[PDB]
Amino acid sequence: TDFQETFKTSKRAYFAQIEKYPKLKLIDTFCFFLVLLGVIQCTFIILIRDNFPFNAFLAGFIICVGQFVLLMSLRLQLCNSFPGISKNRAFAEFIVASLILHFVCLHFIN
Amino acid sequence: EFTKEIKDASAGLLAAGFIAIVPGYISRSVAGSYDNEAIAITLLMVTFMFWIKAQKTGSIMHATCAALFYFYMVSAWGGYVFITNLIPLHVFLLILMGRYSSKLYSAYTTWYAIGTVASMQIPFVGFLPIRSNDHMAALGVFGLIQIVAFGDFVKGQISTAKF
Amino acid sequence: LANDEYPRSWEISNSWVYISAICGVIVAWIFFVVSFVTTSS
Amino acid sequence: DKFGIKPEIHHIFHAEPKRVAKPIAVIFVLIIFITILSLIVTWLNSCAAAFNNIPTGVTAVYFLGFIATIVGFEVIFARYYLGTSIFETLFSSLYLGAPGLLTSTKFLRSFG
Amino acid sequence: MISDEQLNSLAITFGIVMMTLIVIYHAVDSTMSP
Ligand SMILES: CC(=O)N[C@H]1[C@H](O[C@H]2[C@H](O)[C@@H](NC(C)=O)[C@@H](OP(=O)(O)OP(=O)(O)OCC[C@H](C)CC/C=C(/C)CC/C=C(/C)CCC=C(C)C)O[C@@H]2CO)O[C@H](CO)[C@@H](O[C@@H]2O[C@H](CO[C@H]3O[C@H](CO)[C@@H](O)[C@H](O[C@H]4O[C@H](CO)[C@@H](O)[C@H](O)[C@@H]4O)[C@@H]3O)[C@@H](O)[C@H](O[C@H]3O[C@H](CO)[C@@H](O)[C@H](O)[C@@H]3O[C@H]3O[C@H](CO)[C@@H](O)[C@H](O)[C@@H]3O[C@H]3O[C@H](CO)[C@@H](O)[C@H](O[C@H]4O[C@H](CO)[C@@H](O)[C@H](O[C@H]5O[C@H](CO)[C@@H](O)[C@H](O)[C@H]5O[C@H]5O[C@H](CO)[C@@H](O)[C@H](O)[C@H]5O)[C@H]4O)[C@@H]3O)[C@@H]2O)[C@@H]1O
Ligand SMILES: *[C@@H]1O[C@H](CO)[C@@H](O[C@@H]2O[C@H](CO)[C@@H](O[C@@H]3O[C@H](CO[C@H]4O[C@H](CO)[C@@H](O)[C@H](O)[C@@H]4O)[C@@H](O)[C@H](O[C@H]4O[C@H](CO)[C@@H](O)[C@H](O)[C@@H]4O[C@H]4O[C@H](CO)[C@@H](O)[C@H](O)[C@@H]4O[C@H]4O[C@H](CO)[C@@H](O)[C@H](O)[C@@H]4O)[C@@H]3O)[C@H](O)[C@H]2NC(C)=O)[C@H](O)[C@H]1NC(C)=O
Ligand SMILES: CCCCC/C=C\C/C=C\CCCCCCCC(=O)O[C@H](COC(=O)CCCCCCCCCCCCCCC)COP(=O)([O-])OCC[N+](C)(C)C
Ligand SMILES: CCCCC/C=C\C/C=C\CCCCCCCC(=O)O[C@H](COC(=O)CCCCCCCCCCCCCCC)COP(=O)([O-])OCC[N+](C)(C)C
Ligand SMILES: [Mn+2]
Repeated sequence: TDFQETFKTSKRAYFAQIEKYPKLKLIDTFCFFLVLLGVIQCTFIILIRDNFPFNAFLAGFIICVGQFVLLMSLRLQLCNSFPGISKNRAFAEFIVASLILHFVCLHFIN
Repeated sequence: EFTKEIKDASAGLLAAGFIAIVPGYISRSVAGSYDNEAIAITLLMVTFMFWIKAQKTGSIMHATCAALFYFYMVSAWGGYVFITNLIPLHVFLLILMGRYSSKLYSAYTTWYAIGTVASMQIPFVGFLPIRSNDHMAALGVFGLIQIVAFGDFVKGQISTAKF
Repeated sequence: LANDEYPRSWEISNSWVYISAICGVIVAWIFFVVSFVTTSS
Repeated sequence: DKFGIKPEIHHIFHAEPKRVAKPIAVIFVLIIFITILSLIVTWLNSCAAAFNNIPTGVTAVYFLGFIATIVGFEVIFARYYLGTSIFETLFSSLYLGAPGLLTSTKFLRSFG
Repeated sequence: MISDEQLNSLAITFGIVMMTLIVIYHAVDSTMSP
């Protein structure tokens, strides 16, 4: 059950890391709830068997996935900074990208 | 600007001088030729310069500029299908050569997330990115970069032979 | 039909879900930025 | 009969796509509302995002400006979603980003 | 206005000046920088 060994070691390292810093906790919970929101919308579509406004469903799902990827990028840059980018720059760039994605998804839903 | 990132400024000056008067471009950029290509072929280079700055710096802002100019191009020329199939390939290649790095993840996922949702707003190109064969390459590279990030945290955690 | 003349998002009972989700994500991002700056590591 | 009364003709329109019953779509809005509330409670009560290290010196008048920029952009987008033109949105973004950029780069420079 | 043989001479002169400035810049940069 080498799978179990790797699983337990990963859980150990991850929970230790997220207790050592709170900001990583913020990012991880935000990502988890974004995944929950995506599951909820997929479940709506499946349950009703129709997706009449495809531009609205696409807007919701895409805002969720884009926020997830942006949060993961910020987390990467935070845990181990890049060569020429400080963490204030990695935060301002994230803010700008998030605002642009918000505007695009708001225009997509009509 | 694109050639100053590959080698040096002198090479960029040489390339600008070459492309200023090369006939292969003049054929379609002559005064009076008011077609999509005139603008497009400029936006192509303006987009590849930002994709190379983002891919070799990891910046999210440069990836966002690349996505914005990519959107500017899907809305000007029907040959935008070049970029959407040449930027994934690059990333894809860098994965086979064993050169994956967090900068790659950041750059590509930002570019895709922004540009794909902004390219569906053009009435002409609408819903094609999700249902056409021209853009399935970018989607597959999107998925592959997430399985590779996961495996670059997990395999990096455990020892080599344990893989 | 012009791009303007189409039943808006709030008029379709099928799209209340997606707009609610967009609003929820934008308000969670707005609270996340504030709580990321305010609190220290 | 080539010249004479002729039978009528009426166009046949298609049935517009159906929209899910309302009581089935309000439950999902309630689910999403509860989910967002639970997210905010998870942050507020898991020892994370605790509201400490709040600036209170001169940099506080900059922190509020930073908040003002962020929330103000989300207000502009809201207005736009509600019907405001695109040119008015661009001009509002310009007017609100000219000083907001400065106030929010100064906040980041002062907050180490 | 300007004729055609004049615009040809002007185009050629612009090109020659550009390629000579580029060569001078490259020589200067390659000789005075490791
Ligand atoms: C030869 C040829 O081909 N040609 C072509 C052409 O071309 C040309 C051009 O044009 C010109 N130009 C000029 C300017 O002039 C020239 O050129 P050039 O120069 O060349 O140009 P360029 O650009 O430059 O080019 C060049 C470039 C190149 C490209 C180069 C390249 C480069 C490169 C580099 C490449 C590379 C690549 C690669 C890949 C690489 C690789 C790499 C790697 C791999 C690595 O010249 C030329 C030539 O000479 O063009 C044209 C056009 O333009 C064309 O045409 C076309 O075609 C097509 C095809 O066809 C085919 O197919 C078909 C199928 O489709 C078939 O059928 C056919 O067959 C047959 O058919 C017919 C029948 O009848 C017959 O008759 C015939 O005969 C035939 O045979 C064929 O086969 C087609 O398709 C088209 O069509 C179209 O169009 C038309 C016009 O109009 C129409 O009519 C139609 O119908 C169509 O349309 C459509 O679509 C559109 C868009 O697109 C629209 O607009 C319309 O309306 C329609 O739509 C409809 O349908 C659709 C489909 O079904 C749908 O989808 C829609 O819907 C949508 O949308 C709407 C509106 O917007 C909306 O509404 C909706 O949405 C709604 O609903 C939904 C559902 O339920 C939902 O979901 C949602 O929700 C909603 O939404 C709504 O509501 C809401 C609330 O409630 C709100 O919110 C919102 O807002 C709203 O929206 C959606 O869905 C509709 O239904 C055409 O025809 C030719 O061809
Ligand atoms: C690209 O360009 C080309 C060329 O310009 C375009 O091609 C033209 O397209 C036209 C429509 O798209 C088409 O017109 C139709 O042709 C049908 C084929 O008929 C042929 O066979 C019959 C024998 O069955 C011949 O008599 C006839 O001459 C043809 O050879 C016709 O069947 C269509 O007639 C119906 O529409 C016209 C006008 O709308 C009515 O006057 C006619 O009475 C028919 O109307 C019935 O259907 C409509 C709805 O479609 C109802 O509103 C109406 O009340 C009638 O309803 C009865 O019938 C339906 C079943 O049909 C039934 O359910 C109902 O209860 C009633 O009993 C029409 O004439 C051209 O022929 C075609 N030309 C060529 C050269 O191809 C092409 O569209 C363009 N593409 C684009 C724009 O995208
Ligand atoms: C830091 C903060 C950053 C903020 C974000 C900044 C930029 C975002 C980046 C990309 C946005 C992508 C989405 C595009 C939406 C366009 C809005 C619009 O095209 O108008 C749309 C028109 O619909 C359309 O047909 C869209 C079709 C797209 C065609 C655009 C032409 C291409 C132009 C390319 C660039 C040209 C530059 C010229 C000079 C260089 C609405 O207009 P409306 O007046 O009807 O209002 C309506 C208000 N409803 C929506 C609530 C009802
Ligand atoms: C980013 C920078 C880019 C720089 C390069 C860009 C563009 C240049 C490339 C190609 C130019 C194509 C030449 C087309 C000429 C056709 C018209 C023609 O043929 O004029 C010629 C005349 O010319 C000249 O003597 C003009 C000599 C003046 C020298 C230029 C002054 C400097 C201007 C540039 C700076 C301006 C602002 C400075 C401060 C901000 C024929 O005049 P005419 O008989 O038709 O009418 C006139 C009728 N009278 C004769 C009665 C008057
Ligand atoms: Mn053309």
